[PDB]
Amino acid sequence: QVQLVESGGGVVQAGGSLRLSCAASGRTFSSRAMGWFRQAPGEGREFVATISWSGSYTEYADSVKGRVTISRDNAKNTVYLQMNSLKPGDTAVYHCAAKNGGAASNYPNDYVYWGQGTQVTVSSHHHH
Amino acid sequence: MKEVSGITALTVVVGTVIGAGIFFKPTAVYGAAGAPGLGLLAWFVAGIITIAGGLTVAEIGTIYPQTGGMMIYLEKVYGRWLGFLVGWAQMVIYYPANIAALAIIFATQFVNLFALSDSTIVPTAILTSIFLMGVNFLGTKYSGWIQTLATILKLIPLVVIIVAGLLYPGGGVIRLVPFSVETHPVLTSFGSALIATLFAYDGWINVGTLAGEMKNPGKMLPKVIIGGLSIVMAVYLLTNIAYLFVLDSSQLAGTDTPAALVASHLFEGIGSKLVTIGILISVFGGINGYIISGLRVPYALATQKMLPFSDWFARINPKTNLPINGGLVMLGIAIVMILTGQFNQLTDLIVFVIWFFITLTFIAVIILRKTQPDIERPYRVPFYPVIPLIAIIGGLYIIFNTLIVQPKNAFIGILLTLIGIPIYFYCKKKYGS
Ligand SMILES: [Zn+2]
Repeated sequence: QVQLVESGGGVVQAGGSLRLSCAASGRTFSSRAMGWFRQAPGEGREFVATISWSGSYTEYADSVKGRVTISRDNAKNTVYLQMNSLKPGDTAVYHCAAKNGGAASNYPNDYVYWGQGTQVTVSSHHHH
Repeated sequence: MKEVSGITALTVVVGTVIGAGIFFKPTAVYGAAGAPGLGLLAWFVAGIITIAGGLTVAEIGTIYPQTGGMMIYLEKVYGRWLGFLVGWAQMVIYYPANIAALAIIFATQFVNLFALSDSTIVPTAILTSIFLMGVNFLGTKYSGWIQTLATILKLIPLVVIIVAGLLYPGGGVIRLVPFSVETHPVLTSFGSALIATLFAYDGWINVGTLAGEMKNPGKMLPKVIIGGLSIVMAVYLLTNIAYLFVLDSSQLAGTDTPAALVASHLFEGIGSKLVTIGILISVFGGINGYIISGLRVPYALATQKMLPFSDWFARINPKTNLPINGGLVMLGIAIVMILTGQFNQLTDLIVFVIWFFITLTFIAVIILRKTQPDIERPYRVPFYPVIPLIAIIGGLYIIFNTLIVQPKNAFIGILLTLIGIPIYFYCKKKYGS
């Protein structure tokens, strides 16, 4: 009963910046810890960010620390991922997940509701 | 009393702690206290220590709402190294020896019940650990399927033992009368006693992640640790009175399967076998449930730079959603630990090791109270300096008493904790692999 929908992520340039958005079902959101994960088209999932219910705690993975910023608007049941200085080794579907309880998690298995994910392509020169 | 929101949490508190502890530890407690009376206090004081510990660790747990626990409490007040050393020992010592110890004790009980050779304990301890690691990589269908029954049928062998044990025909207050014996003098004894009762009280640390998860915490949160661990306290004392009503100090210390023997006196025939099946289940549910919460650590160090093959460690298999590669490392170092250690020797490491960092965590709460006394505190430790200091006072007491009793154990954990100082710094410039 918690539908999540990701927005924003598409083709971007190296060094550029991308704000990701994730819209959730409501009620339950303000009481739930959130987090984003990324899935490259050879790998499984991978921790990116996570945020407490109240948004007090926040934790980012080694490869994205400093660049990205996770944030949530409990009033508008949404969680954001303000990535900056993007590198082409970011390029992956960024699924946004929900779990229960305020405590944030780096573990994917904690997370019970998961989004479809928005495809991100960071490049230096692209073709289409 | 009666909040309804938390009687659910109380389940957890009792369940997280209660398990295979009481079913195997008496052998150590009475083999060190050398008298029923001194051993019985050790279960009370250890319990009073962890009701203390549990309330102090919830403040830092509410300042840092996260499921990671300690790995983050300790980075946040003691810097990236202690956030690391915590996990390094968790991954290399604590989880592997907790699989190890329990798997050994399982096989031990298996050979006791299905009366078999005492040679074929280690092969069975290997094969249970190997089996349950494998079965966990099948997924949380099965891992969790073991867990649900393992929680139903861990309370029945107890309620059945207490009822009857306290009702034992030769029995009453005299069945605990030698209080402190001279062959086992009070101080050397109470130090090997507390560290054996504290293994049964283990998992009480998970209250930080519990308080992290909490919503509007204080409302009933302290009642849940108080009530919870005092129901565990209540149980662990009451089933011991039952053990001492059937056997006694020398006798409990005698077989490495204490509760199993008290079972066979309390009930005749298959009645007592149904109790030991309940024990083997209780042990197996712990092994499995440890693996379950074990795979989390190597991965969180793989989340950071902290481990040499960070990429291989962080691999979640797209099928299961678990970092199995962490557990294959932990199965190896558990297997070395089953072949090299002996159950009590191992369950001792574990209390020493964890409390070396657990102390730090309480010390940290008092540090935190002076570093940012303007941080937001959803829950604040009641009777403020008293109880964290109580937990410290008792905490300190263990790590000094194990040092001085078991010097080798104090060094194996210390060799293996400090073997990670090189590890941390190799893969901080290099960032792993
Ligand atoms: Zn071109």
